[PDB]
Amino acid sequence: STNLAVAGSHLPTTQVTQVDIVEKMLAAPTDSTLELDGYSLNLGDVVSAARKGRPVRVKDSDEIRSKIDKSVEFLRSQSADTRTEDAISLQKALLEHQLCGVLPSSFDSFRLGRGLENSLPLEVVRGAMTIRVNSLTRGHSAVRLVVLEALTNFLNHGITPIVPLRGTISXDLSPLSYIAAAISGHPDSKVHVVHEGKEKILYAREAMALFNLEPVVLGPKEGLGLVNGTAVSASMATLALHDAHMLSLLSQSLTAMTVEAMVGHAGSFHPFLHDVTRPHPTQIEVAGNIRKLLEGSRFAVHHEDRYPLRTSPQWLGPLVSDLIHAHAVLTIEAGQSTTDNPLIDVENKTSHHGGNFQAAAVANTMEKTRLGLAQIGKLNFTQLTEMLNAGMNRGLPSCLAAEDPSLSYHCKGLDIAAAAYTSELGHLANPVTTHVQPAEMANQAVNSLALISARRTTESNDVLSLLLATHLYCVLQAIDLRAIEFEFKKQFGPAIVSLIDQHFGSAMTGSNLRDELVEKVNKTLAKRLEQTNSYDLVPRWHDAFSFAAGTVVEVLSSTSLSLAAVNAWKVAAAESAISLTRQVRETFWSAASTSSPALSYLSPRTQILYAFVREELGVKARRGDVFLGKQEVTIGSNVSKIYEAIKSGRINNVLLKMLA
Amino acid sequence: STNLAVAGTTQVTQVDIVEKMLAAPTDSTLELDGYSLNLGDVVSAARKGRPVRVKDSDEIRSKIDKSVEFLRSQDAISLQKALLEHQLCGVLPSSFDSFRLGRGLENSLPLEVVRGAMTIRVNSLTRGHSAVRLVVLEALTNFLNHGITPIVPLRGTISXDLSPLSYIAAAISGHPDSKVHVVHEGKEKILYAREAMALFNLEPVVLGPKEGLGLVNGTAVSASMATLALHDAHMLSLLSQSLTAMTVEAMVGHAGSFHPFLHDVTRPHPTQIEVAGNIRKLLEGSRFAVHHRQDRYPLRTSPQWLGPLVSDLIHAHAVLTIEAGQSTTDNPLIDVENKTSHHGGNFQAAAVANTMEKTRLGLAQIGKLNFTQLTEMLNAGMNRGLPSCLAAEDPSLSYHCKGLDIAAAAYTSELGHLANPVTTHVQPAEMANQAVNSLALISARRTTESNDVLSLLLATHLYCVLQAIDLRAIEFEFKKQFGPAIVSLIDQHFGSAMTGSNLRDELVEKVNKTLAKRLEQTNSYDLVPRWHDAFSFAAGTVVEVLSSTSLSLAAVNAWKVAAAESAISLTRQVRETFWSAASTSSPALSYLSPRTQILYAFVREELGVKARRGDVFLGKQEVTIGSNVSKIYEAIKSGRINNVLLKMLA
Amino acid sequence: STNLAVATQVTQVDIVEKMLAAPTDSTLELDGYSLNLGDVVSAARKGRPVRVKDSDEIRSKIDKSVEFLRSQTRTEDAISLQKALLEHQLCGVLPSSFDSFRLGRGLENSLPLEVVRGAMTIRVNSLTRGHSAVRLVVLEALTNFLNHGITPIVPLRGTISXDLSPLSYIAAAISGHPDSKVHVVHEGKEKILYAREAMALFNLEPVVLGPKEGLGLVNGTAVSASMATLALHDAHMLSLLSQSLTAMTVEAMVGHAGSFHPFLHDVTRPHPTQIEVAGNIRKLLEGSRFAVHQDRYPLRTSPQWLGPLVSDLIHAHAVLTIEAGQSTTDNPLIDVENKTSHHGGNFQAAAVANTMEKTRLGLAQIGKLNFTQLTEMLNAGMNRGLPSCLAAEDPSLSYHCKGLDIAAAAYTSELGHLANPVTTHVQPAEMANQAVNSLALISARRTTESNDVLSLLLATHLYCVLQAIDLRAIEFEFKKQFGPAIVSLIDQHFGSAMTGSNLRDELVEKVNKTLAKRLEQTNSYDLVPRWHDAFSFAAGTVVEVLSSTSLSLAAVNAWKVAAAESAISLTRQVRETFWSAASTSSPALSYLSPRTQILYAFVREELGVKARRGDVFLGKQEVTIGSNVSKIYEAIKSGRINNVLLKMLA
Repeated sequence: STNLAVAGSHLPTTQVTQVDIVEKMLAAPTDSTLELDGYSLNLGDVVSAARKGRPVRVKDSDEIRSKIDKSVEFLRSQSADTRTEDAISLQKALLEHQLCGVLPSSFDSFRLGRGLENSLPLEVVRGAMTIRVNSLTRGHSAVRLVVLEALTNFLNHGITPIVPLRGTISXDLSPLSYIAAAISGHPDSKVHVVHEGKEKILYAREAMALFNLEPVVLGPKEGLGLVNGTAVSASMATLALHDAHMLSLLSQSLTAMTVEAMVGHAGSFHPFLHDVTRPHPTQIEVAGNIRKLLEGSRFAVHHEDRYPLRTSPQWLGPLVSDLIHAHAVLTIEAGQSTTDNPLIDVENKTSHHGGNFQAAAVANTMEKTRLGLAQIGKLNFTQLTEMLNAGMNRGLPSCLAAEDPSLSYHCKGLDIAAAAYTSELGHLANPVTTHVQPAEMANQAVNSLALISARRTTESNDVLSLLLATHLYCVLQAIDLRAIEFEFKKQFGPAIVSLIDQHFGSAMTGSNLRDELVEKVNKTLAKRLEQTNSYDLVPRWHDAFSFAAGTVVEVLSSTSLSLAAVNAWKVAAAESAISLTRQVRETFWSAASTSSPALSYLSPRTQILYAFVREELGVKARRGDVFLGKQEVTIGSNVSKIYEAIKSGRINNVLLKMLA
Repeated sequence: STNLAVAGTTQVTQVDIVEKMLAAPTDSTLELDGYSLNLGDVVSAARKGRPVRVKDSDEIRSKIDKSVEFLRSQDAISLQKALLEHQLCGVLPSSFDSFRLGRGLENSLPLEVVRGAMTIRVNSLTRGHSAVRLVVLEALTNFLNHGITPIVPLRGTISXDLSPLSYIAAAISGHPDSKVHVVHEGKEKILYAREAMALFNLEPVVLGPKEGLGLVNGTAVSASMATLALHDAHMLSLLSQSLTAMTVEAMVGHAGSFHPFLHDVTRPHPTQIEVAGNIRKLLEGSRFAVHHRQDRYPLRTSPQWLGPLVSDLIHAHAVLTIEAGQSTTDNPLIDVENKTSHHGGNFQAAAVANTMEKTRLGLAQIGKLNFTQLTEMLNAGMNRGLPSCLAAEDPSLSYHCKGLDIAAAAYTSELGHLANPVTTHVQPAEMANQAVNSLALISARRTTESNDVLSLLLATHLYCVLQAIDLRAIEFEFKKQFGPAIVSLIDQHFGSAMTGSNLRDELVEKVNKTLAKRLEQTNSYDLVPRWHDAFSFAAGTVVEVLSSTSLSLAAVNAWKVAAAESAISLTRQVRETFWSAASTSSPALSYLSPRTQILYAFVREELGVKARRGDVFLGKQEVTIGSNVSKIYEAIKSGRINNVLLKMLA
Repeated sequence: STNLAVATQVTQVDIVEKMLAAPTDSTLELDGYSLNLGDVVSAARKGRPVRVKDSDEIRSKIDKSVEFLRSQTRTEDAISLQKALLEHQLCGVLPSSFDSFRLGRGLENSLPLEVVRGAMTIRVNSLTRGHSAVRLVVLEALTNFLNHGITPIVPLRGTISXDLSPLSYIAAAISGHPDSKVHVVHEGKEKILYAREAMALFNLEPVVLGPKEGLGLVNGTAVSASMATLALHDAHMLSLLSQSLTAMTVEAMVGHAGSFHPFLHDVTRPHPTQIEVAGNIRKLLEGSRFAVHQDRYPLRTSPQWLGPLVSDLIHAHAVLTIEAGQSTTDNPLIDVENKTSHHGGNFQAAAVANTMEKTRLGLAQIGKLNFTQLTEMLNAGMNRGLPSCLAAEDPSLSYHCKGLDIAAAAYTSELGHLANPVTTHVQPAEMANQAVNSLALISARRTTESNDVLSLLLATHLYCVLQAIDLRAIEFEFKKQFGPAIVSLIDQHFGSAMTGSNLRDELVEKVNKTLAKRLEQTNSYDLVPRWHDAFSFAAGTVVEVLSSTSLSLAAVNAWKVAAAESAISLTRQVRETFWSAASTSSPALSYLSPRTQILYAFVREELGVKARRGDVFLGKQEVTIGSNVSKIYEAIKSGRINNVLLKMLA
């Protein structure tokens, strides 16, 4: 509660990092019971309850039952018969106009893989029910414990009411009214449940009778004290932030891995450039994470780069600071705030009329986050597009094609997809909150529009997941293609000297030319090879040594070698390179993923992810159909596997393990 | 082709365009000739299953062969397989263990969009510019005609639309990983392309040289979804105009706002004239709308507000018929007659992206107009005397459309944020080789979402107006009996004291103006408190006009009470006869114009959604308001309401 | 540093107080770490003298960084690169001559003078950290320009905030480039002279950039940081004015000061800034005789609507002080102590653009909140009894603020459009080397415009709330005398017939009740009709309570006329005594809170903007409403209101 790791912070501060936060959340129990006491519920708890079917229950303690009883009792003392009679009517009337959202009318509209689009996702409504119960135990609304238990029972038995997707402007009555109608056994209330194997959608009553549950009878003001609030938009916002954090960390990881695949400089993350010269807390934090992932990497340079890599800390820094600030707002909103009205000050016999149902706080976190998500997207997109450009990837094959670029364009299609996702992310990033309409006959002239904003941010998390799944896929192919490059240099460096000595030397004897010749031939070779990375193997190498031969003509200018002698060497050298490269390739494709040469150069940290995608998810480097003479499983089928691992959360632990 | 009602100026209206479109056959086969296909046809083939095939005529077959031969006379199969290899990179679901109840195929493209895509694709390849053999075109029409639809990724195209079109070209060639959707013996299933071609005795095509590039090349996927989206945008535009007409009715507004002098004569913008005309036409005969004070902007500036959106919709139609029915968006293209190949950029779908951009803004504009009409009508202080939240009984325990008012606002907010342009977010795709790309498909998808959202909003507005006109009918049925009762009770209690004087007509005149003056700002009180309030004020004016009389305060008070009790009594009875008659003999049909009556019947009869009496009053929780609005929403998304709208405006 | 008030614990008021405490006389000494946002504003806008703090540690590490460079036709090839890197950066557009300078126009394509003075200050500050390797004689060149009032004329556009271009126009100026022009005031009368000319006038010597001096000098983001600071500064003022207007509106609306009670914030929704806002407003309302110690969202949800913005601003303050006061945004950067140079990206102004994006959005929300507060107050149907358009005389010939309500709407719409993000429009700059750029200056400019559009809105609100407060004061004075007059007239007309009954008390309670009930729906009538209408209705209840008395209809009518004529008579009287008194002795002073009275006085006395009686009523056309709103606006833009605000809230 006062740990900073479980509660983010406002203002920069170097006392709490995003990983500290992500660690806490992922440490939330899934088996143990979640006990709501109205003040200690944190975001990890909400996620665990909403997505990991964790058991929840109001904390067993008299203090809680006491305040809940003293509040009910207060709004009991306020003919007395008629004002109870009209109280019930007034709730019937509230539930009546509130149950007005659209949802499918039957099952004759449910096609395969379709059907519930206009329905709020199930995890969101479970998240809402958990937050609702938590705030009701504060004794500020005057609703009986047996009602809170009606909710906890639905939660523990897997009963999730079906609520409409649109309709609230987040001052979230309608959504909550559906929840209310479900536990009260409204006749037209349908819910979702998993009955011995398969999942169905029965009426409220019909589903409780399946578990021995009794619809609960409301009572005066018990209805207004239950639908009131903003638990639905807080729930979806929590889930979205949660995923946003993961995308953020996956982005920093992807940046380090891209540094390696690019043989970039780990020097742009040196603490002098951040901790000392531009002390923005999160910039320091981001620089530190990437600097940590790079330690021990034999792929990146450490001491003797384009913006997408060089300016990454100062580019993600501001986004992370906004996410940490959002996290401090959302914990206070989802675990300590009563968003109802009126609010009862029992120990003062008073009722306060205010506006804590105005979810601008939560709408605010979703606006920033959605924009931050577009920024992460631009960054990773540009890092990827540069890595796929042969004129910039510092020597990698044309489109990361393992074999001849003539009949292989491997990632070309993904370069276009990555541009399509980024574009979409941009349009999603415009603000929602500037489109506020004068609702309810001008009584609600200002409204937060939080749930709508959360929905948009949730879609951004989705598109960013496609973009980062595509980036991870590509950066992994690249790393293998570099590993193969390094295995080829290790042997060709010498082969160049052996040939130089074999063909010449006899003519260089007594001259002091062999060192000048070995150094100049290497330089012109590397100079030309850089802008030739899109040539087929055979022509690529005959081209390189043809330019090398031009150097020989100059340094050996006073020798007695014949043009035939040089051309002979040129042919031998190219033949050599060509053969040597085809052998190292076969060696790579013969080795199993567990013994990938790439493992010999990747830092200890980034190796963890390499393995996870190559071994656990079973996505392997692609050789190329036109080479294998067979059409293997599509690129898309493989990206989709990385994508599902992101959306499923399976990747979260491997991220945390490589940054801890 | 030359008909302005089939190919998008006062020489053609949106009604004409919609009429041609809804008149497309869904039974007879559609013969693709490469220059005749219109927007109606595409929809019919995409959504209605209407059979398609390339028009057998030799002239066509000749051009197709002469194109293919031209290429033969300038490895080849290796490049095609290389092309499909990198294009099959979209995200889809791994298996069927992620398919929960009602979910599953979200990252997949809608089946109707793909069928339309194959239809435009084929039509385009019959011009003999691509050089792809007829057998291939038929591989496509077969799939269509047998209900085979390839499962393609929803995202991954910047609409320069190779990726999706590569999923279609991998399905008719039986790619090993290609999946497709098909209805087999009642139920639906998704099985590998070869597995589905077997069950229909179909042969997986073998792509020859450059046939791969000729196939997967162009903007058929975007033009397809864009066409479906425009179609649905037209309907919403006409439904909005209808809602306007009905709203003016439930408001007892002026039909004079749509007089020809205000449009055809003073501000000659074609579509403004057009919209004013449509409404003036739906209002002819109405006893609700005044013919011969003031009306607010949502109704009075309606024509000059929708006019511009309409002109852009019409203009979008001209652009999309040319793009979907008379354009080959491939590259390279072959001249054949001049044995020349050309290199251009017809795959740059900027034309379709533009229609989708302005359409989406127009949909936001419509949403704002109808939302302001609705919210005004639900506002006690502005709805000209209609009951508080459109509650049939006492407003103290019934808030009928209060929630719906908030939902209208939510839908209108959503539409605003959707209206931002998508095309200003172009990225430097493919090593800066595609520095400028259209983003047409993405734009079309956003516009499709607006249509859906505007549909929720319009289904809500319609649910409300119907309830409003029924409430107004009641009021009318009441005034018919209470006008005389007032004069009767006035002659009973008074008149004996007015005898010989000239103040009876002055009294009746001032007591009617006092009531009307008060009843208008009291439409939120419960019945008995309301009437006693109304006559207590009226009592004040009698004290004045009968000032020289010899009446006693007890006398006037006795009249006031009697009058109020008579109003409460009458009102109760009129209400009771309304709920006793079947919607078929609703008093509303005696005041509704003959055209707006059509839509009234459709909803109350065919859809079966009736006026709501209450829930506290009936002592029973009936089908939720949401259940009824959803039925309307479904009638709109299904197209069922289209003919109804056409009958009204035609 | 370590104070928060300068960087829950710290509030916006604390922050604003520190900034306004910045010395505008005392020389501001730059040491590379102490510079704060208040300091920057003082140097940039108040002409405060600047100078590098004399210190051996400061000039030591500067010298040590220059000589580390020197140690590495090669001598002049270092100066040639400098002149080349200056040749291409001097590429923005400005007027080619003073022939295009019309009256009031001329420098639109130019960067604002205060923005460029702030940039030189921030630039000098970061150079004193010995990370760039720029001789002290160069820093002194810039501080001389600052201290002698010489300000380079730089292009408004051209930077994507990686801010080379504008910065190079400054470098050319202190180096005496032949084309470089500057602005300076020469013995009264401002002029634009060539850099050289100007330096002559003050005996200044143009610097001569050595090796790496140019690269170190034009590298960085001091221009963006500068405009952003100037904008955040004004944004803090505006949000405080917003909260003051909220309290004042609560008073004009006779609202409930209960919505700002600690239990509703400090206890139930513990958001730090929400508590803070609720506190400021609660603090402004203490002692008020207008607010009550049943309220729409604009006022009731005020703390939860403003809270989140204020938290963003405070976050932006922490970011900006670190960026402008203690950040080196050059590259490369030298680590003298270790004899190294690092290649990083501290020039990527993302942190700045970030604050400008959030602020622009919050400004839009402050706007919407005050526009809704204003529009409700000008709405006769919702302003709980205030005159039609805040007209001081009959509403039939006076619409006082009907024009301002439309304008407020116009400003609010503009702010909405301005609020969209700028940073999502990044283009692949310079070949592709600058693939990601911050666009900070552009974002800061848009934010500066929002500060200006919101200043128009709040100037309009403030004016209106002040006219409403006076109008409410007169209402209270009226009720003070009218209450007794009602009862007095009741006894005079019918006590003789109430004698021996227990009717008096019920009669007085009812008449008052109906007079209030009705009078709140007629605040748009013209006095004489308004009052006869109220008592006509009252006469209706007299008929009911005194139903058993022997009163004649004439006796009751007489009463009604006498009551109406005296209400009419009283109103005119209380009005005339209001307009006769001077602003210093206004009745509003009796009811206004001791703190809000402070802003009331400032506007009515210092600015001299009095309440308006009406042109038609005074038979004369006085200065226009606009001319007065303008004085309020100029008082806001000049910062003259800042101390007034601080005085109330502190």
